[PDB]
Formats: sequence, C-alpha cells, structure tokens
Amino acid sequence: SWFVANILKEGGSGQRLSELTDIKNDAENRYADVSSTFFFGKGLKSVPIRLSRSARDSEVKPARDLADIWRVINEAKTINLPTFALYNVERSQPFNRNTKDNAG
Amino acid sequence: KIWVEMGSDLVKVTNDGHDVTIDQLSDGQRVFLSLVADLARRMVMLNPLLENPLEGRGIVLIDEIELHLHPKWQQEVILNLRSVFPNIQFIITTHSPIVLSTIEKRCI
Amino acid sequence: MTKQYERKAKGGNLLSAFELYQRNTDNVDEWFETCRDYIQDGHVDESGTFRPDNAFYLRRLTLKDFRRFSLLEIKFEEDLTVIIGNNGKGKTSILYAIAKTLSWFVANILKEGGSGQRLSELTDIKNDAENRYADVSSTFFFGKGLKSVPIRLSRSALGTAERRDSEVKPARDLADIWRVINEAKTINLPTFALYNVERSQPFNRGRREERFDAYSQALGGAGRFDHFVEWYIYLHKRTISDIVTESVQKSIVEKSICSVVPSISKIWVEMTTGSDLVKVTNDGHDVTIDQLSDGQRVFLSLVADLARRMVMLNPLLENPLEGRGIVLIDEIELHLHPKWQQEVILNLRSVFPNIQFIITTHSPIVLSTIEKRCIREFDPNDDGNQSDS
Amino acid sequence: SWFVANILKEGGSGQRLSELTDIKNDAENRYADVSSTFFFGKGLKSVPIRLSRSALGTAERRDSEVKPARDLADIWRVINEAKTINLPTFALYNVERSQPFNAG
Amino acid sequence: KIWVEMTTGSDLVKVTNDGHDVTIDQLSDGQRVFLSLVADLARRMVMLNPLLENPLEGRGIVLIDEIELHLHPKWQQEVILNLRSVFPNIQFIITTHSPIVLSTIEKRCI
Amino acid sequence: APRKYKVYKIPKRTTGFRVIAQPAKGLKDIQRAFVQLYNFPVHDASMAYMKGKGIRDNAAAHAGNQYLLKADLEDFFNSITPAIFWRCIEMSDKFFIEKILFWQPIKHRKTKLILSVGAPSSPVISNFCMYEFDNRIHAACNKLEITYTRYADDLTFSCNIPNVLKAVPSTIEALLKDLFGSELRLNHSKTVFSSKAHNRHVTGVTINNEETLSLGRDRKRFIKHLINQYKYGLLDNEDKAYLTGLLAFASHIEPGFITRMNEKYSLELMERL
RNA sequence: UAGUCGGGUGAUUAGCCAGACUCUAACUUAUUGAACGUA
Ligand SMILES: Nc1ncnc2c1ncn2[C@@H]1O[C@H](COP(=O)(O)OP(=O)(O)OP(=O)(O)O)[C@@H](O)[C@H]1O
Ligand SMILES: [Mg+2]
Repeated sequence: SWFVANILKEGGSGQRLSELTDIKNDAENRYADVSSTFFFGKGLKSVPIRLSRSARDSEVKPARDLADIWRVINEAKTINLPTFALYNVERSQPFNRNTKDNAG
Repeated sequence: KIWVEMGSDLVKVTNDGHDVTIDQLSDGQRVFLSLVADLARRMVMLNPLLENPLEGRGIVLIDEIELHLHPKWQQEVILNLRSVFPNIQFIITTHSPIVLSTIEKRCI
Repeated sequence: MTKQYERKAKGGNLLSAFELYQRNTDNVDEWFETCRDYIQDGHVDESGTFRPDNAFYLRRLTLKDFRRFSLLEIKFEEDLTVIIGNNGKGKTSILYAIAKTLSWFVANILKEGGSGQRLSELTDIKNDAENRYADVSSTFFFGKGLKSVPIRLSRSALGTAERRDSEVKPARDLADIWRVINEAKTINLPTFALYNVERSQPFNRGRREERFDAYSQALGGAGRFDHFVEWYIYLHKRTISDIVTESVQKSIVEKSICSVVPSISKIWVEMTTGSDLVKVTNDGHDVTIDQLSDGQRVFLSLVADLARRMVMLNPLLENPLEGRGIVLIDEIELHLHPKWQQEVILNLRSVFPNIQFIITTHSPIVLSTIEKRCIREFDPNDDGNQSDS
Repeated sequence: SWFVANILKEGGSGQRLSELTDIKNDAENRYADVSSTFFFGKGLKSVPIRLSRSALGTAERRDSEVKPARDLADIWRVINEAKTINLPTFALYNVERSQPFNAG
Repeated sequence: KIWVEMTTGSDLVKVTNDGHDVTIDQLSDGQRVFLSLVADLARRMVMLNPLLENPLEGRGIVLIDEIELHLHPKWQQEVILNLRSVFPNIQFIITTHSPIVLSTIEKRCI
Repeated sequence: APRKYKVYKIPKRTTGFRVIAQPAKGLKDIQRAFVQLYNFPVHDASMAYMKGKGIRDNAAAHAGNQYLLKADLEDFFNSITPAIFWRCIEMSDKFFIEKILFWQPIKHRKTKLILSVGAPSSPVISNFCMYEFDNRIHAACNKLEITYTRYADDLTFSCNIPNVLKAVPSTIEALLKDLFGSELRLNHSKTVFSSKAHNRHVTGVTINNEETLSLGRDRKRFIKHLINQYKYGLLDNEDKAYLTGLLAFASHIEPGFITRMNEKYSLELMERL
C-alpha cells in the first residue's frame, strides 16, 4: 500500500498495521514489525521497507523513492506501472446487480 | 463467451453452454470470474504500452485460491492464471493439497 | 360438522382436532390437550436422546422449471441428505427453494396471515423454458396425524400476463396450530435456518431475549452472529450473580460451540475494559473473534446461530438442541481444512440429532462416513436437469 | 401519515406502528391500538382510524383499521386530480428542529 | 445515580429522580441535558486536577449558553442553587432567557 | 344460463372449505334434456359417472397388479372451456350450446366459462373431453402391459413389469400438451408411486397385498368399534344411520367383511341395521 | 431394521398371528353427479 500510495501523488502514505489486532497477544515487546525486501531487477535491486506498530516508527523511505521515480517517469511520459493486488475471501460477495454511472 | 446486452446493459456469459447472467451463476463460477476479470482490468489499465497487457509485472496475492471451487477446477486454476499472466508474481495461499500437484516443488 | 371432525380427531388426525378447538370453547379441554400432546409427545430412547412421537421433516421437493432444472425430485432423506455435485448444477437453487418454502412456516408462526419469501420473476425461472413460470412444489410430514403437508411456491416470469398462485395454505394451517397452541400453553417450536455462503463475512464491530427472535433473519443465509454475540453478552450479564434457565442456556451454547468446532475450546465474555467483548480460546490461545481465521469464524457463526435459535425456541425440551427443525447448509466445506471437512457432519448431526440437515457440497471427502442413502448425486454427464446415490 | 400516504399515492400505506417500541411492554393484551376520530365538515362528521400492532406470536393479527381514512384521503386525491383543490397541511415539529443551517 | 448491568441483561442507567428509582430515559429531556453538562464538567475537572483533595475545587472558565434549556420552571427555580457550592473557583459565564433562574442570582452577578 | 348458478361452501374433512356452484332448476332440466338428446363418446377406462361401473370396478381394474402409479389433474373441472369442448367435437346454432353447458363465476368475465362440479351435465362433458386422451393413453398402456383407469381427476396406472410406469408420467404431460393445447395441466405435487410395499388404494378403496379389494384396516377397525357400540346401544339416531350407511358401503366393496361381521355376532343384528 | 397390507382378540387404542418390499402413499368433497343402502 505504501508503494501504491506513493505513485498516486507525491509524499503519499500507505496503510499501516492495526493496533488492536495486528500485534501478537503474547509478544514480550508489545510491538509488531513487518520487514519486507523487494528486488527491482538489477538497476536498483534491493529495496527494503519495514512497517511497525506498537501496542516504534516505520522505515518506508526506499518505497517512497522508488514510487516517486515511477510517478515522475510516468508524468514525463507514459510507462507500464506494476500491478499490486490482493484477493481474500471478501471477493466472495453477492453480485450487487446495481450498476452506477460514475461519469468516467 | 462473455458479452454485454443492451436497455440495462446486462453481462451475459455462456456458462456450460447456456447464456446466463452474473446472478444466474454459481458461487464459484462468479468468484473466479471476479478474481480473473479484476486482474484483467487492472493490468490492461496499468500496461497501456504492451501489445499484450496481460504480460505486465506486479505482485498478486490470492488467499484460499480454491474458494467455492470443486476438485477438478482446483487442479488447473494456478496453471491457467500463470498462462494468462506469465510475468506477474503470484503469492497464493490455500489449504487443499490438490492444487500443488500441478506445480514444481520449488514453489511450495 | 362436529361429528365428522370428532371422528377424525378421535382417530388421530391433528388438523380435525385443532379445527374442533377453533369451534368449541373458543369464541376445548379435550381437543386442546390432544393437539398439544401431538406436538409435545416423545420418548427418551436407549441413547438418552429425546425423540418426538411425531417427527417434523421435509419429505419431497419438486422443482418444475426452476432455474437450471426443468424437473427434479429429491426424497429428502428424513434426516441427513448431502447433495454432492460440482459447480453449475444447482445445489444452491435447491436450498434456496427449500428456504423460501420454510419462510412461510416462519412467517405464519410469527403472525397469522403472515407472508413468506417469494421466488423471483427475474432470476428463478429457466430462460430456455416455454412455460415462463417456476414451481417449487414440496411436501412435509409431521406424523401420523398430518402425514402430508403440501406447499407450492410458484412464480410467473416478469412480463407474462399469467400469474401463478402459490399454495401455502397448508403451511398457514400447520403454523396456525403451532402458534395458537404455543400461546394457549407453552410448546416447543420448529427451528428453521439457512446457512449459505453469505455466513462468511468480516466480524464487524429487537430484544434478543425473546423466543420469537429465533426467526429473525433465519432464512436469509448469513444467520445473525451479531445477534448471537449480543444475546450471549445478555446471558452473561443476567447470570453472573453469585458466580436459572439463562445459566443453562448459556452452558448449552458453550458446550455446543466448544464441541462442534475443534479449534475453539472455550468462549466467554470479558468487560474488564470498557468494550464488553467475547474471548475465544482458539488453538490454545485466547483471542477475539476478529482474530479468528475464515474457517474458525464461519464454523462458529453457524453452530452459534443454530444453538441460539434452538435454546430459545425449544424452552421446555430438557435438551433444547434435540428439538426439531429443517436446516439448510449450502457449502459445508467453506473455509474448512480438509481434515475438518472429513468430520463436519459426523459431529454436526450428533448434538442436533432430531434436525433434518439438507447439506450440499462439492468435496467428495465430506462424504466420509455418510451412508449412500443420504447422498444425492447429479451425474457429471447426466447433469442435474433430470429427475441420486 | 396515512392521510399523507393516500393523498400522495393511491393505495399508499402510511407509517405503521412498531412491534418493538409502540407496544406497552407490560400488557396482558399483547397488542397496542392507536385509535383516533376526525371531523371533516357537516358530512362525514366522524372519520375513524385505528393503528394496531400485536407482538410476534399472537393468534389474531391485531390489524390497523384504516379503511375510512384511506377512503377520505382517496377522495381528496381524486377530486384534486380532477380539479385543483386546497389540501390539508399536516406537519410535525419536535425539539429536532433546532438544527444548524433540485428544482424537481 | 448508578448503572444497573448485572440486571436486565443490558446496561441501563438508573437514578432517583423524585424519590423513585427509575431509568434515565424517564427523566425529563432538560434534566438529561443538564445532567450531561454537569457530568462532563465534573469529569474534565477531575482529569485536570490530579493533586487536589476535591478536584471540583479547581480553577477554569465555564461558559453555558441557555443554562435553562428544556428545563421545567420548577427545575429552573433550582438550577443554580448548587453551581458555585460545588464549583467554587471556576468562573461561570451563563446566558439565559428565564427570570425564574434570576430569582436565585444576585444583581451583582447579572 | 351461464350466470344462472348459486354458489356456496361445503367444509373439508380436515380443515378448510370447498366452493360449489349448483345450477338453477330450469337450466338443470335443459342440460339434462341436452344430455339425453345427444350422447357423447366416452372411453371404457373412464370408470366414473356412468351406469353400473362404480368405485368397486375402478379399484378392481388394478387389483391384479403389484406396482401402482397415479397422477391427479390440477384443477380438472374449472379448466374446461368452450375451446376444449369444440376442439374435442371437431376432432371426434352452437352458441346456445355454449350458454347451456357452462358457468360464469365472474360478473364481468363474459368469456370466463367453465364447468362446475354441481352441474349435473358436468360429468358427461368431463368424460367427453378426454375421449381421445383416454384412447391414446390406454393404447400406450396396453402396448406396455399397463392397466389404466380414470376416476374423474384420478388417472391411475398399474403393472407387474418393474420400471415401466416411470416413463408414464412424462408421457401423460406430452399427450396433454398435444390435445388440450396448454390449458389443462397435471399436478406434479400429487403424483404417487407405490408397490406391494406401501399403502396402495384406488379412489378410496384399499388394495391389499393379496390382489383383492378391501376397506382398509383403518375402516375395518373403525366400523367395528361402531358395531361394538351398537351392541350396547351407545350410538345415536344420526350416528346409527351413519353406521348403517358405512356397513352398506362395506357390503358393496368387501362383502366378505360383512359375512365375517355376521359370523362375529349374529345375522339378526345386521338385518336390524 | 424400517415402512407397508390387514386374519383374528379387544373396543377407533392397546395387542397376538400371518405375510409380501419397482429409489417410491399422502384415505380425499356435498345438497350436485354417479354407485350403496334405506325406505
Ligand atoms: N434462471 C436460471 N436459468 C438458467 N440457468 C440457471 C438459472 N439459475 C441458475 N442456473 C444455473 O445455476 C448454475 C449455477 O449453479 P447453482 O448456483 O444453481 O448451484 P451450485 O453451483 O451447485 O452451488 P453454489 O452456487 O453454492 O456454488 C448456472 O450455471 C446456471 O447454468
Ligand atoms: Mg482466508
């Protein structure tokens, strides 16, 4: 979500971990850390990013830089951005059947 | 076959040889249709320069991929997905060990 | 004709006895007792399980021109009938039709002259059909007295200038007996539930202590786990005291939930904070229902709704879970690990014995110990569009 | 509200009582009736109405008797449609009117 | 004033309105508004006065627009009999339409 | 006339009522005269509303079969209209025939013309409508070794060869749609299959597991409790007459039961009643 | 096993004998209309 938000507009901020539910109930530290590591090919290669939440900050700068690169390059000229998507059981929903005209 | 019929713009799908609508569609047929068409739309929109936008990149996560799916359909979901999305990275969780039979042990 | 109804009722016909009640002393002490003992008699068999003298349970369904089917017949086994097929055949349409037929039972036990659910003139009639109307005929059974209770939920297609009346009057009559006899003296009512795929939903965050709130949103598909949590908090508040049928109801639901669901071992309510939330001992770790997984949560939101609806709808039954009813489940394998799939029904139909479970599935491993008489099977080639296994 | 519903739309079913609030919690009757008489001119000096509501699980569906009020409201609607006629102005104003402040 | 949970299965508020023992829903609406105002002020002043034998003897400025809103005259004639006695050291700035409350206030404070 | 009827209600043996429309006397006589003037073709299997052949014969037509099936036409009488009658006549001046034969249950629907159960001429027209229906159904049945009868809303089939009646239901529907367009329709809810393992009975007469007609154990016990009461004279006038009528019915359908009852107590007792 | 058919005892119940089991009863509507009786 940080990568995604930082592409819509400069300095975006993706979602963060919940405080009530996302932290281990028996954790001796009372905070949860989620340390991801992407590879952007060979040009920029390693890209760390760590989210955190207490019951502690989050180092999200590399994602901000990479998404800023994507955003400025796209603004200057059209490119092919990535496709980040999650599908959970919540995709199991009744067909609403109610179309809406959102005007583009 | 999927098409749009005009005066309320119904989405008609030839399911099992019969033209039904998304309401007259099983809970697994419609859910798989959703999880596929959503990605198709997203990647067509985010890859406007590729001649085959389905080849674009990204990360796609699917929890309980076998949801609302009978054993035969479980056995070929991921393979068709990878065939229409060659380059997308797929992180897929599940609990039914009959989708694994069609993948290399490297990815388990 | 006091004489002919008298003869019928003396034979054992429940409907004639109730009609005699509606004429004599009601503007009698004998016919009221007959009608009430008809719907209250039973015996404890060798297994310690209360068994009705007259069992209420669906017997036949006939789908004429209904969605995929053009004609079909299912001899619902009296007790357990798993319709095993695979997507595209109609195992959900069957439960949808059955729930909409039971909706009239529910509506007319809620209030005389009530109204139940209705087939749709846009999505319930076969598109290839020439009749342009669908007919869910059905027949229930409630003992020697009312051996046949017909119903017919019929609906014509939108735009066709030919209505199709529905024959729900026998349902009105039987529900009238239930409701009136319940009012005059307390009886145990039948439980009706529909747990389709909609019971899987996020754990987002009426009085709930009645007896007729057991029918609220009962044949919609999701149940009401919101109502169960509310009612269980209510029970906890009403039964702390020293630390009473409220206590017994609470214990019954606790044991039911902790027995049907294997991951969940305990469940209670805490308000040491200002929240008043339910704690579940899942996998040996105390958590909240939000933290539960998608298959530990529906496996709870089904049994909890059932136990709730069956403790505060069978008040006089020693073990309310042994009461009667007709419960439809649209995909018993939803979110369940295969090991769980292999023992769902064996335990579901062990604490709710006298309930007719009309279950559906597509996983052949759910039918582990299920007898072949209980399995209805649409052949993959000879698809569901033809009048078992 | 029944007068309004029937003057607006033919067969309009105005607001009904509630089985959950508009019934005395302690009443052996187990139903609540809200009867009311109206006076409209020298002719029709008594237009009655009853809004009834019985709890769930009662043998007789204690039912509102709104036929005469509906008939008068339908007279209003029909004679207005044929020729313009001034119509009653019902309104309600509770303590909720203390609130801060499409041509069709 | 108490909260009755551990009876009735719900949490209800109960008062002794006029010597009764009723639920706060039976209280007059104006009495409810005045109750909410008083409780809010007391909570704020006990939060902001930790080192104090009686936190209600703390300082501050409280403004009340139409202190007699929705109160029956019999309640207006008693509202301000206890504002100062329980909140001595706080400056009250009130506005009102009613003379019945004025029959309890000196001209010095008007 | 079509509107010359009087409607009323007669109760049901369990619950509810049924609505009947008995014609007027003048049109009653006119339709009787019309019935006498022209006799309508009728099939032998239609063992109902004809001279001699009663319920006993209709039930005995299936006595010597082990597998029984039957279906009930949905809304038999009220479905028949002028179109059905005239199509039947054509397949093998006329306005007054429409007037005499039919009933108008609605004050506005001049064209809503149907047969009523009350009409004495209703049985003849009902039998006439299905003359070719019975022809073809019975021809098919006897081609597959099936005995078929019809007691006026009870189409009964029976056979000894297993798994043959299964196709019969569908057959019926098809033929119906060929003959009476799509107006008269079957009642899929009532269609019943039975064997020598269940409680077969045709038109109220029970068929026991020995291929003989019987009153059923239910009645054989009911009107013998009644007889045991008459033994001590605990009945009444209407109740005694009811017992007499039931004993007469049992004599007609199952004479052996009457003989056994006589042997049970005496002969004079049943002569008295 | 279960349902079912219905031979006697006892008095619409209970209860003793037989028996048979196509995937597979569910007892109906009166004054018309047949059929039974009765007069
Ligand atoms: N009105 C209809 N007309 C024609 N076909 C229909 C109609 N409604 C449903 N169908 C059929 O239903 C099929 C889907 O199966 P259905 O939803 O009825 O039950 P299921 O798939 O077995 O169970 P579930 O929906 O829970 O997965 C569609 O392929 C479609 O062919
Ligand atoms: Mg999941």
